[PDB]
Amino acid sequence: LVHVASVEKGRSYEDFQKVYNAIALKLREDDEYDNYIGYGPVLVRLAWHISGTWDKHDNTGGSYGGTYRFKKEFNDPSNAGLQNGFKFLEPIHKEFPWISSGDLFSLGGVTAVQEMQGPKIPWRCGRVDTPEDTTPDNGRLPDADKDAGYVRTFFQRLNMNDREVVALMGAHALGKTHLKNSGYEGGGANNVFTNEFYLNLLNEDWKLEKNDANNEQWDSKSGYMMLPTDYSLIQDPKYLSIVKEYANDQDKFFKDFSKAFEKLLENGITFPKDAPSPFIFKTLEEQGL
Ligand code: HEM
Ligand SMILES: CCN(CC)c1nc(N)c2ccccc2n1
Repeated sequence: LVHVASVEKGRSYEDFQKVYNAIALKLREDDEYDNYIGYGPVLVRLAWHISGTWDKHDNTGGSYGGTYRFKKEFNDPSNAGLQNGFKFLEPIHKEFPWISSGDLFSLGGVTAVQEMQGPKIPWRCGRVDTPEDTTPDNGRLPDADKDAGYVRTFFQRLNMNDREVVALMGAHALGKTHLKNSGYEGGGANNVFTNEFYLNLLNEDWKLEKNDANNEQWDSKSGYMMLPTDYSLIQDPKYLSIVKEYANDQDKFFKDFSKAFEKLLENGITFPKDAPSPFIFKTLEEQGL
């Protein structure tokens, strides 16, 4: 099972930069979503969830096939809330129908991170929509009510190491949890990509308690929250070291996140040797737009 990258016929970097810019402009415009968080964080979560179904043991799942567009995956309970990102991207797809679904979903995440002032994330085209029977079954995305051992083991399936895991979890600087989606509770929210996840972990005073849905989470006096899997990153001694590093080095966190996130979005894809180099898209700000 090989998924070969195939460039959308006749398309080049400028075509994709146009897609990037349409997403970026809509992000800027549709500013009231989720109490003024905007759609950035849900697009990041979407890109992660379309990718996180991958299994290195058989090369099934991952971003390549655009299979989130199919009912079984769209309705995965782990994907609750992500319908909002799909709806956001729908008109973008209508504007640029030549882009594959996996390319759009993954590009949405890249665009969101960069527009939220995160690192540049190189991105490659050529994901190809595959048929409904290639849709992975539900249950491949991780549970939040678990400990460090679970996190470490889970991410081995995505070929992620301890540093990659801690870097990718820093995306939890973004957005918030919603009781109706996940059974987790928290009013704190943010739409600027920073290393604040690590700084909160280390600096807040956390108390484990049951929330209003009877699920355990870690809550601070300030009103912030951590999932059990978030908090595991300071419970485990190896994870803790890396949390400290990223709390103390914004640039290292940005570089490590960029590499891990591109890897996440590329897992399962075979790029021919004559494939284009990864594209680094300019932000709207860099374009004077
Ligand atoms: C152990 C791994 C992870 C677990 C258990 C987990 C769990 C969760 C949960 C329960 C939520 C709240 C969903 C909602 O209630 O709306 C959430 C939100 C989010 N997650 Fe994760 N996550 C994990 C890893 C990641 C990764 C690797 C990324 C991306 C690199 C990511 C990005 C996000 C973002 C940006 C949000 C906020 C979305 C919003 O505000 O709508 N997560 N995650
Ligand atoms: C770093 C604190 N925030 C954002 C204010 C936060 N913390 C989290 N632990 C978190 C977990 C899942 C989704 C969003 C999240 N956001």
